[PDB]
Amino acid sequence: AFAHFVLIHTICHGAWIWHKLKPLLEALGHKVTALDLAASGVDPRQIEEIGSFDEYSEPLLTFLEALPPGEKVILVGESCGGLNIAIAADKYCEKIAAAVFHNSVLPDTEHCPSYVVDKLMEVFPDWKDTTYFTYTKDGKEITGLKLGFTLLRENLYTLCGPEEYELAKMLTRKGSLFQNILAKRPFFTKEGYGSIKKIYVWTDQDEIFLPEFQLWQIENYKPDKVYKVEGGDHLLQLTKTKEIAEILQEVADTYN
Amino acid sequence: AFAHFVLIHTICHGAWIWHKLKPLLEALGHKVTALDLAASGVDPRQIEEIGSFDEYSEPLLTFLEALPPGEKVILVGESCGGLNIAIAADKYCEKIAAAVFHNSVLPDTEHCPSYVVDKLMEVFPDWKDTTYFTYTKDGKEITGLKLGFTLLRENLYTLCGPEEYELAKMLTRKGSLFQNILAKRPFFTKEGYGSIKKIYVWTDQDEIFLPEFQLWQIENYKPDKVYKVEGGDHLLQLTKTKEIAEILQEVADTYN
Repeated sequence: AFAHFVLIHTICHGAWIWHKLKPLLEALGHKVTALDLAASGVDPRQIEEIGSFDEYSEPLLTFLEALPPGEKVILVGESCGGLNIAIAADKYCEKIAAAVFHNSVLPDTEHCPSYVVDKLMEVFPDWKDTTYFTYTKDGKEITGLKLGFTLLRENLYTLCGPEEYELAKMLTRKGSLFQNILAKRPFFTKEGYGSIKKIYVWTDQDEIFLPEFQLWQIENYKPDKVYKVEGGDHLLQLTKTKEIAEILQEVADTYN
Repeated sequence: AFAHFVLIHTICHGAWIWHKLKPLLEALGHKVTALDLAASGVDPRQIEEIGSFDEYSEPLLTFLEALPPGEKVILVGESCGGLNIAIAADKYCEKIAAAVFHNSVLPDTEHCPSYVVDKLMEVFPDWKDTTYFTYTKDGKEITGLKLGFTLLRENLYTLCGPEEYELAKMLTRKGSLFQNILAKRPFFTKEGYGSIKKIYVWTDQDEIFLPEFQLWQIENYKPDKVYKVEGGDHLLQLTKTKEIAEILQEVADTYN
């Protein structure tokens, strides 16, 4: 079967991280949308203009809003992308056929929206050469960050080719986790985000979203289907594109 | 010998078009800078804010200005990049060891700054699915354009892989030739832009900067050294990276 995949990137990144997966998925007959979230990729906004994960999630929300009644899509988020998914699912669940998590965070409904973000910081406390800053928005102080080049090379693009790593050093922009804001945000609902089929995809070779964390996430919130890719790194859509596409196909054939 | 290469991209593009060449050049021991010109790549400005090719060229100019006395670089421009080179050469020639033109426009000093741009439009009049618009800046009406996806696929990324073409559809932004502005701009000087060693690199397989035009350019303004790559397409830094790097090395060994 054919499906409409909406590929959601993580912070400090853009749609470009899907430059390989997108064409391959279409080569399978699928409709693929790769969105740029606020102040990400070639989006004209700057991070200082964003005041929350919800605002940051704007593009995805508007994309969904524009879908004609009856059309369902499959959201695919990577790393911090799972949060964008939960935010949208609580506003457009009828439109989501399923949601795939690609080495991503898996929020739940029993805890605050920052729960898994906080846990990640516990397992991966040292972001190496990453630098931070602070700006103010809507009376809240936000911690902005720009991913360190060494961190990218060693923990994110570990097994990626130099030509791919190069793109990261030329395209990654200032971003934010909006962690303190998430802490005060309303819990994701069980009726919306809770009702959607969730497929968790990961590799125990991820140098940042370490096994302890990802395994911790599966036990905390039991996914509907778990797929464990063998090998690769954090960026499986680059190091294991073919495999990922194989799974997405299986998902398209299972959920609609 | 080792050199500091400053890779200049063409309009509607960004530094990302050098994501392959850059790392390879360093693998050779060279210092490589890949700049994002105004409203290009992840530059925060929008084209409507730019009013001329000179403003558009800002980043390059500032990069040169920041070089400490005695440091020389080799400018490498592609396609419309040659214009950015002439603009800088008339302001920092002492700092330029040489300038390589990569399937680029070759401005001269006997004609107006738009001369070769106008000639290109004669040889390549149909930009297919490219769309245009107009905005006003400093009392001048400027014709903006966004490169058509078919044009990119068929004439620019002809032999490039789908994964590379994908990047273009996700990264190319609104741009402009500033052609009408160039027409009224002062002629490039013979003392500055004229004095610099110019190396012209091209392939007769370029589907947009056709042979008739490129050959026309070499006869019009005799380059110091001509290199004809066999095969590939317009984007030789993607289709013939290794070769290009071989030439750049030879250039670094010849000019300083």
